[PDB]
Amino acid sequence: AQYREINAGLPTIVTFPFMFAIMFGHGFLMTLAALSLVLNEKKINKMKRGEIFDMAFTGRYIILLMGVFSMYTGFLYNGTENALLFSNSYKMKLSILMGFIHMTYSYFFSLANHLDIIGNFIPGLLFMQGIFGYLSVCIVYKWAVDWVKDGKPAPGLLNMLINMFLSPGTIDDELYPHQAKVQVFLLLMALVCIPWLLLVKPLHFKFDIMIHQVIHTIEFCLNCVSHTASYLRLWALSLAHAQLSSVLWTMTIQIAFGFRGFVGVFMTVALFAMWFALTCAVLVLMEGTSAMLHSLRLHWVESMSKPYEPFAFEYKDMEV
Amino acid sequence: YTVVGVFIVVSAMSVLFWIMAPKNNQAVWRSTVILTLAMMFLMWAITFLCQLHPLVA
Amino acid sequence: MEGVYFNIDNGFIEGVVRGYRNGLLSNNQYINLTQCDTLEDLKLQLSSTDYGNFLSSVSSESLTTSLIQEYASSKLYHEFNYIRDQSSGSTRKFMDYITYGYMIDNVALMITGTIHDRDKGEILQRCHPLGWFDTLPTLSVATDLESLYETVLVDTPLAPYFKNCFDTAEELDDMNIEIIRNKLYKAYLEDFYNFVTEEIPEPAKECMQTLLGFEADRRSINIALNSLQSSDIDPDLKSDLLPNIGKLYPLATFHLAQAQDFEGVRAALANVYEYRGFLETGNLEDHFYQLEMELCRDAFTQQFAISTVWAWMKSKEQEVRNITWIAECIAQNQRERINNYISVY
Amino acid sequence: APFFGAIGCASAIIFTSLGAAYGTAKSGVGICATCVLRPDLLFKNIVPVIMAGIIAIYGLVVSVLVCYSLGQKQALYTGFIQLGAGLSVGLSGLAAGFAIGIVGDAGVRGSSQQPRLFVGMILILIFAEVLGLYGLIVALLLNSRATQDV
Amino acid sequence: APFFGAIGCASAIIFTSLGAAYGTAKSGVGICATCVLRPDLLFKNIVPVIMAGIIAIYGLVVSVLVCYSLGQKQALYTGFIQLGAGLSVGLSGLAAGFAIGIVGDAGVRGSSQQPRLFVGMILILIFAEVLGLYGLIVALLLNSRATQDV
Amino acid sequence: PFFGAIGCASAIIFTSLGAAYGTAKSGVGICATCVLRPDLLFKNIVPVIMAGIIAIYGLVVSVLVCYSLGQKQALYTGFIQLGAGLSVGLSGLAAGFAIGIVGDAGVRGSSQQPRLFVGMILILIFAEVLGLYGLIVALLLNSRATQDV
Amino acid sequence: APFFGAIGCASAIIFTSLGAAYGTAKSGVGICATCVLRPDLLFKNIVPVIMAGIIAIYGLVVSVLVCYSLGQKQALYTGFIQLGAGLSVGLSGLAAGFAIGIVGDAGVRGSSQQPRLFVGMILILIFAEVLGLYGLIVALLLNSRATQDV
Amino acid sequence: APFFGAIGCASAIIFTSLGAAYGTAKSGVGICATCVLRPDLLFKNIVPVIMAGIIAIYGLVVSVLVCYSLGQKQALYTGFIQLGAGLSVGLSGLAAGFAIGIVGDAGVRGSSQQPRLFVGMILILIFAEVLGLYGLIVALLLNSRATQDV
Amino acid sequence: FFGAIGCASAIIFTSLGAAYGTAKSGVGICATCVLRPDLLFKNIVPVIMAGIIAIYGLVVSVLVCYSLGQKQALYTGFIQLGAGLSVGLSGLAAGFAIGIVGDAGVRGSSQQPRLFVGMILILIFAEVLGLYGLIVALLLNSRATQDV
Amino acid sequence: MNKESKDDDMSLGKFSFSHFLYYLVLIVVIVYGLYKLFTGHGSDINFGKFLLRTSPYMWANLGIALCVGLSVVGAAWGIFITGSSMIGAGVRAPRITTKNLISIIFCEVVAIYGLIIAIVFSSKLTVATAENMYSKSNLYTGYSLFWAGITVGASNLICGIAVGITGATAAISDAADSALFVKILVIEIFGSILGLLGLIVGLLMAGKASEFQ
Amino acid sequence: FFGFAGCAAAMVLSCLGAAIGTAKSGIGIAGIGTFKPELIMKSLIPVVMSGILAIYGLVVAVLIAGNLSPTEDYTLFNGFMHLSCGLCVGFACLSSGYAIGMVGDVGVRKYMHQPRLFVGIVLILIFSEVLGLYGMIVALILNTRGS
Repeated sequence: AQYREINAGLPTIVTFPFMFAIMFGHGFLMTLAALSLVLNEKKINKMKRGEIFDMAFTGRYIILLMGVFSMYTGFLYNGTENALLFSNSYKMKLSILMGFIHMTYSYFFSLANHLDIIGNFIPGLLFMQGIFGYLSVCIVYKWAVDWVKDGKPAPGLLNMLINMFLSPGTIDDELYPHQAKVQVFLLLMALVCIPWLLLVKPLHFKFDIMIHQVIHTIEFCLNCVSHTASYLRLWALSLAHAQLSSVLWTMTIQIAFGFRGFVGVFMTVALFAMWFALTCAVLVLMEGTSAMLHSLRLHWVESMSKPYEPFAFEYKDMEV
Repeated sequence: YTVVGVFIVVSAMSVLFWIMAPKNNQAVWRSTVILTLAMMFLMWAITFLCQLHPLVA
Repeated sequence: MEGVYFNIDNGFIEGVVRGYRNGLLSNNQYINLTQCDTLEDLKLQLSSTDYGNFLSSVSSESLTTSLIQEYASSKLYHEFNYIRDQSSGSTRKFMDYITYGYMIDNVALMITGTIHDRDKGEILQRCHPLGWFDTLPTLSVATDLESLYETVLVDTPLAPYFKNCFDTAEELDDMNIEIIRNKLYKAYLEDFYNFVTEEIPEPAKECMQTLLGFEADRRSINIALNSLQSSDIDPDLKSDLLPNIGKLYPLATFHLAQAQDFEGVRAALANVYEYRGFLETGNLEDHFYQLEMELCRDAFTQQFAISTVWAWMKSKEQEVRNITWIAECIAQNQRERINNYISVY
Repeated sequence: APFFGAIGCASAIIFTSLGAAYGTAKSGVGICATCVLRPDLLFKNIVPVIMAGIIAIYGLVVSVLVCYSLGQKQALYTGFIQLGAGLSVGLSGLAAGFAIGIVGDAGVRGSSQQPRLFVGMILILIFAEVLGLYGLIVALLLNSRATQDV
Repeated sequence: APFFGAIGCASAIIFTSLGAAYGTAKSGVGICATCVLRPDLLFKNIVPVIMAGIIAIYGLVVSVLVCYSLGQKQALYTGFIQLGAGLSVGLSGLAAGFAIGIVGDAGVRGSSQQPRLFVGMILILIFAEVLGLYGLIVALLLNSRATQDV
Repeated sequence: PFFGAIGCASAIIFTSLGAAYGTAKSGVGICATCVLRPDLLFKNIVPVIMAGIIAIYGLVVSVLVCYSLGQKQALYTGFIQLGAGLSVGLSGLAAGFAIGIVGDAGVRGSSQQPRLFVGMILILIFAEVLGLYGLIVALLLNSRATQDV
Repeated sequence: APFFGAIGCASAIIFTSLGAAYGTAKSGVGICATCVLRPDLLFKNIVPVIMAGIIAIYGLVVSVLVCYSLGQKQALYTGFIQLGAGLSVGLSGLAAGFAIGIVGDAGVRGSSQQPRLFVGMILILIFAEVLGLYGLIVALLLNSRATQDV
Repeated sequence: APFFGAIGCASAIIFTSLGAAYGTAKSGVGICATCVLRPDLLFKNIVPVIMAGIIAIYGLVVSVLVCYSLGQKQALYTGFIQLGAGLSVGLSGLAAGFAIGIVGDAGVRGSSQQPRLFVGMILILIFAEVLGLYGLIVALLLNSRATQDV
Repeated sequence: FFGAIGCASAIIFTSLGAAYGTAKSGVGICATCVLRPDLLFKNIVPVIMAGIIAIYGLVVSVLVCYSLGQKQALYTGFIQLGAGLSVGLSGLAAGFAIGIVGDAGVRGSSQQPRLFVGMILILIFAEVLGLYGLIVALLLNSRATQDV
Repeated sequence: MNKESKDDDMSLGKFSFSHFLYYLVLIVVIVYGLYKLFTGHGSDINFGKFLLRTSPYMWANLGIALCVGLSVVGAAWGIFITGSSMIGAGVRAPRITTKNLISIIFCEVVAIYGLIIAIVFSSKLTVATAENMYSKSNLYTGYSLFWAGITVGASNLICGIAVGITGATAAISDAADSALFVKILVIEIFGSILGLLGLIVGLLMAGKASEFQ
Repeated sequence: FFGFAGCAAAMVLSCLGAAIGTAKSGIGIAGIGTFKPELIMKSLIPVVMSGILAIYGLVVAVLIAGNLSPTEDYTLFNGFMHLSCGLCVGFACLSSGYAIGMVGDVGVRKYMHQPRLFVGIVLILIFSEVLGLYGMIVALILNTRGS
């Protein structure tokens, strides 16, 4: 772990705080508390208060960048949300297209390194690029389906779930009908990536490889589904935090303004103080629980890209 | 109607960190604006009127 | 975890066990009595605690060493034999199983001391189910295994000393007190793992499993440190089996037990307890006393648990040994050196 | 109709409240003081009670959402579709509460001696706390379609 | 109409959340016990909790896909399919989490003294997630035919 | 009726539970065997991969039994699949239960002596006949369940 | 008609596979422990694993014959002799495998010290397999009456 | 009627095979330990396994004789005496095998020291067959009256 | 009609609790009598105090058995189960409590004659639970004969 | 019906195994009966399409005797661990362990609590105390007395167990009669008021079930 | 008549949970030799806090019993909601009392051990009281939406 230029923490500085800030306007408190420790870092270094606040004070650029970026996505959720099954239908499909850009950027960054003299990266991101590309294309075309040739069951996972189980069908539902050969070309391109992965290793290695190619093929097959399956935590924690904040705010705003006089100031002051006190602990709980993108980006993102070099490289990037 | 028109309008009238960059931290400063702009483009916030009539059923 | 089961005998046995532990001396009384040096002040200061009844029953104008063992031996009979007579069921069976587990090595020390001209009246105070007037004189005076089998079979219920006497009858353990003490300690730990495995899921036991697991490694490290520089046999049973099979191994305890300067295994197993790799027996005994004292004070305040009965049983023997060493140190007109550091844990 | 399915709303907070009670009960147990005090572990050990109580906080919202969709009299179609969402949040809240209880007890006992283990001990319960929300999302999705029975 | 397949969608995330919680507790116990001796392997040993917790996403996605394919008429061609399809992924996720708990605890306890089997334990968990993925494939295949009932 | 889905999922559930118990029993002995010396960790990984192969028979039997399912559920299509899936599930669970103890005993005994990998690999590899016979009986039992009304 | 007679054919192979798995595990444990001290007795002690694993062919052949004797139509009284013969063959194979494992463990442990009890240990393990042959003969006699009804 | 008389035929061979397997395992467990002390008592110790295994023929003979009485047709009163005779012979065979296992192990351990104690252990196993002979006679008398028509 | 087991459940539970309390009082009296021959008369109070609870279940079983076989219907066999379970639970709990109370009173009275007044006071005061349960069974049995 | 003898046989069989559980090893409660009853209820309830439930008919009276029997059985079990504390202390001190018998008065009052409601909950009848479904309609009033008396009996048994559990630890509780034992007596009173509060709330929420005609 | 079983069984779990929580909290107040300074100084909050769980099931059972009547709409059958309404508050009150008993015993045991961790037992024990309010609020919301 002595990499200075590349490639340990190049895309983690943008993919880390952008994907981490999607789970968290509730982002104004994280930006204020993160920006408050800038000038008070020297005095707060000798205060001795907590163990996670010291590591958050050391990584001031990560909490400042992720806290500043968390206010943008956090202000949009808390698009609009007024009922159930309305805001989650767009926030659920938004994390797939948001994570697909970082997934393609990690494959492009991994393909850029090691520079036939290249290989072991042309077969990767071909089956998941076709299945996830058609699923993201069906989600992008699903939000334009007006007139009637549309629908929201869900879309996204419903079209990919119905697809790959019927060769004679075309799309179910809300997909591009031109006409049926999208699933045949996707299944042919995904099935053709099997021999090209292990076949491209000896050609790219030259100008015990069998077990490494089989373990890399099974690990790429498991990580291809696990990487796309792990994207639900951003929309899950975002919808849970937005519902948990809007429930208390909608359940305290109406009772705060009633009983005018001294009872409205005292009950509104105590209810607003307890509401903001629980909201700061809930935002600190979500910010503490937002390490899944750092762990999955540190292990799964670092496994296909190339270690703890990206964590120090992300904080050292904004410092220099 | 969609956010692809606004993201295409941002991408069309924007270089997206192209091509040169500064001397100190040219890689992070070069890819940081393209990563933040691409993160905003996927974060374009394409609201209702494609899946409207909420509060159902 | 705990507090979800209904136990009628466990409530009276836990209240009667906590009542004697609440009236006992604390670390402040041992620290205050350890600082003073006077035979007359020790009787007046010790009269306020629970030992003031037995010490006040027989006393003279001078500090004697015979009254100190008679005070703890008289208090141990009322503290241990009194609870077994008023209890019954699985609580009295487990309480008699713990006293039979301590009597497996305590009776083995009297059986090994019987060849050295030792009797019931020439043995120190030890934890047992009954006094040395019913089973201790016939078991200590009985040297044959046939009489010890009928004497151990006469007590209710069956104790684990019959298997140790059957294995020791054929000369399968050792010819000295070291191999018989190590095999008796490993058999006592296997019997404590058998009763702790049998009556385990009555409550939620958390401190008892960590205290028994740390006490097994502390007993194996104490047995290996006791035979250090003594030329012990690697192929002999001197390594007590613990629950850890990835940190402490029998080959590391057997190699560390021999005089070869191999105490690095205690340093590799360290960083989790009060022990560490060194060459001082007083620092290892003081760190082992503080390591064994950890998780023992939590059992004195928690109620409705089965681990508090064993933790109070070990705390009664540790407090009896610390009170006997504190009274024996001040009884000779001297200051404690190793007992002063282990006076509070 | 049969009128079966009203127990699904009340059955949600049962396993979540039992798992949060087992987590908050198992979090306070263990060694927290050794000689006279600890290294500021009292202010750090308060997070597992709220982290285990978060699933119980969501279970009251899920049970309130099922109780609002229960109604006084409904058809047999909405009653069979309404039941089932409570057991999914209850089982995940009980398993996540038990894992948060064992991780809080082991992280409290190991965190009592060394204070550096609180970063991983808080991340273990923080990563295990999503089991209640993962079942609560499926309970809210099934409860969202149980309205307007015919 | 009469139907009893509502509990099959909520039953899928129960076993994966319970096995993931037990694997997170068993991995957090050995990670907390190994983090006290050496703080270098604490960041490396934390990957098995997040890797073991990803097994609930298959049961949650299968429960969401089974809940999305729910119609308005209940018959014999829709009921009893989500119970077996979700029960297979729940049992496979519970078995994979149960093996991942002993594999993570044994890998953390064996890696505590001398860390040499971390890649073997991570390869054991990565090879143990395929049992849950194989049950998730059969749960998606049986869940794909849960619609169009008459 | 209409209850053959639990019997169809029981074949993959029993093989997944037996493979998980075999992988747990293999990793339990491999964790204690790896503490003695880090020179035989690659040899002890054969029991988890050998125990994990039993789930493919219940998965392929569950996919083949699910492919022959009719559109209308009745009493003739919800009784043979439960015993056919339960046979392969119990056979894979018993083969995984024996492969767990065999992989734990061979992994524990393989630490002191590396020459026992042939006998432990043969005795551990000789447990697939129960799952293969259970899948073969599940194929014959699944073949007689067609034409369900 | 129910047509649920496949449980009797599956119970014979389930009981024979469970008894053969338990006997193969119990014989492989003592065979591995005795093989760890010396590898010369591995070929002599390898007979109990094949002897315990050979009992599965009776339940597999009985399940194949019961599946072949089922037909395209079934009745209510058809699934009785297959259940009794399957339960008898399963219990006989489970008892034969359970005795074969305990005989193989004590045979390998006693044969590890002194290599002289292989004649009695081979005779006890070769003589304990008569229960699976008697239960397979009773399962064949009960299976002979199942090819005439329906 | 249902024609469920196969449980009485399989119940005798199940308990007889389980008791014979337990007695053969109990004799084989002590035979390997007693064979190490004296090589001359190796052939003498094989009599308890063959004596304990003789009780399995009663359930096989009663199940083989009761298996032919089923056929294809049945009634409501035919099928009750075979369960009592099968369970009666099975319980006596299982208890005689279970007592013959501990009696063979204690007879082998006591006979290992002195050879005069083998007559008592052989006498207890020879005297323990009276319950299996009485249960086999009652099962034969009950099985003889079961076949009256068809 | 199924109220026949209700009259036997009171004597069954009272006989079981009185049997266990008499067994524990006999074991405690036999163990305390070995240490001294003067506490034999004092140690006999728990067996005699525990054995007196059988008369309430016997009289209640005779009174409930007297109204069976002459006047019975579908609603007349319900009070006997509640009265028999009422006297049986109080007798079984009072016997088990009186056994351990008599053994602890005999063990405390074996050392000195101080705890014998407390054990005799608690054993003399423990009969109020059996008398209160017997009065409910007598009041429930006296109010019968309503439906033919 | 068939549930008449099954309810009394299950009620006697539960108290028989429950009383035999703490006794010597002669019999034990079947733990597999709960999973077999839940699997048998969920299996028959799942298939086929039909409503599975029970139907109470006429009796409705077992809660009246079961309330006083459960209160007397719960009150009679608390005095064992409470009275055994003083004998467990023995000659340790002449202090308040012999003068702390105020909890025994509350434990004796716990047996009257519930029994007074069971005595006042019936008059002018012994077969039925309200409207029953054997000669008329409106059997909910006579049906609710069983659940109200069972709830009040279980609450009185729990408060009577809690009173003895508080007194047995609240005998002397430090080492002697030098420290006051009123701290455990405050928790014994706080666990003793739950019987009166549960009896008042159960008696108020239960309603009237007397004067049937 | 089936609806009365939920109201009668409503406070049965809250009374058993509050009784075991008050008994488990009061059982740990024995030790350890100091009664003037710290026992009871702040340890009385769990015993008095655990007694409030039965009032929610008692008030919910009185409101559910007073709300239902034999002359109202009871021909559904829709009376199964009272069992989930009473059992929802009873299970939450029983779990809240069971957690309150272990939190009070752990706070009382850890209170006399260290003189600096006294605020942690009160702060950690104060959060356990909010568990039983969800079943009472859901029971009152379910009773308000019915007849």
